[PDB]
Amino acid sequence: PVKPNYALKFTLAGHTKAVSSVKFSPNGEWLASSSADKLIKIWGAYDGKFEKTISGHKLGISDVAWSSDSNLLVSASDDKTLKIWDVSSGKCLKTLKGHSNYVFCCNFNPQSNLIVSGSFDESVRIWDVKTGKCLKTLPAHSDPVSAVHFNRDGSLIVSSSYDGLCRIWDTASGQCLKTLIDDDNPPVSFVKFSPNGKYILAATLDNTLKLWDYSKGKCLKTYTGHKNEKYCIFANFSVTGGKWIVSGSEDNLVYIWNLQTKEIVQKLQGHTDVVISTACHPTENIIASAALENDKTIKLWKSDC
Amino acid sequence: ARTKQTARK
Repeated sequence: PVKPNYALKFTLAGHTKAVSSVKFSPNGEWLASSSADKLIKIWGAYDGKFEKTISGHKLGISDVAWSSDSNLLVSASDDKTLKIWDVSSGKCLKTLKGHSNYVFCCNFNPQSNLIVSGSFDESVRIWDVKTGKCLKTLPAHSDPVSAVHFNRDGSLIVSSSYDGLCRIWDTASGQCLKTLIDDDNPPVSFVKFSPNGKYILAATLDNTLKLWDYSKGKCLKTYTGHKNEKYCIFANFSVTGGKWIVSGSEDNLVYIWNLQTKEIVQKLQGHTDVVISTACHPTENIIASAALENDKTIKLWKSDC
Repeated sequence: ARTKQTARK
C-alpha cells in the first residue's frame, strides 16, 4: 500500500484534564486511557463506547499498560506509586511503593509476571506482579526517565531519559548492556523496541524520531517533519497493514511515516491540542490518539491498509 | 507530569 487512509470514527470525551496515555488491550477489545485528572477510563475499541472509570491514585497519571491477559492494568502516577488494577472489577489489587518522585512510565513483560517503571527519581524499577514487591532498582539515568519497554521475550529493557541517553538492560541481572549516545545530546523523550526486538525507536526533543540497531550502535532511519520539542509523546510501529511509524505532534496532528522510505504518508487532523499519545490496534488498522488540556479527548481512526 | 513540559531544550 502506497499510503494509509485513516479516517475519524469516534471522539471519546470524559476526562476532565489533559489525557496522558492510551493503550489497546492485547486482545483488541478495549482501549484504556490515563489522565492528569487522576483517572483511568476504559472504552470499547470498536464502538468507542465508554465502559468504566477506575479511580484511586492521589495525583495525575502519566501512563497505563495492559497484562497479556487483557484484564490486569498497571498505572504510573505523580503520587510516586504504581497501582495494579483488575479491570473487570475496577479494583486496585496492589500499590507498588518505592519510587521517591513521579512515576512517569510503565509496562508489563510479555510473561506478565513483571512490571518495569521509570521515574523522575532517575531510576528504573522492576516489580513482581504477584507480590507487589520491588525486585530491582536500577540506577539507570541522571535525569527523569521518560520511557521503559520490554523486548519481545522480556529478556531486555530499554530506557530513555532527559539525560540524553538510551540504555539497554538485561532484565534478569539488571546489568546495562548498551548505552546509545548522540554527540549533541538532545533529551530523549520516548523509546520502545520494534515488534521483532531487533531495533529501538527513540524520540528526541529536536523534532526527530530515530530507528536504531542498538547492538551495532547504528542509526538506520530518521523520521522528521513533525513538532516535538516539549513533551514526551508516544510513538509506535504500525504492522497490521502497511509498515508505518506513528506519532503524535505538538502541532495537534497525528503523523504517519513510511517505515522504510521515511516519507510522511498521512497527517490526521482533528485534535485541538498537542497529541501526546497514539496507539496502534493489535490486529486491525485502527489508531487511537489523545490530546492535552485544550482538547481532553481520545480519537479513534480506521484505515483500509 | 506527562501533560506538562518538564524538559530542558
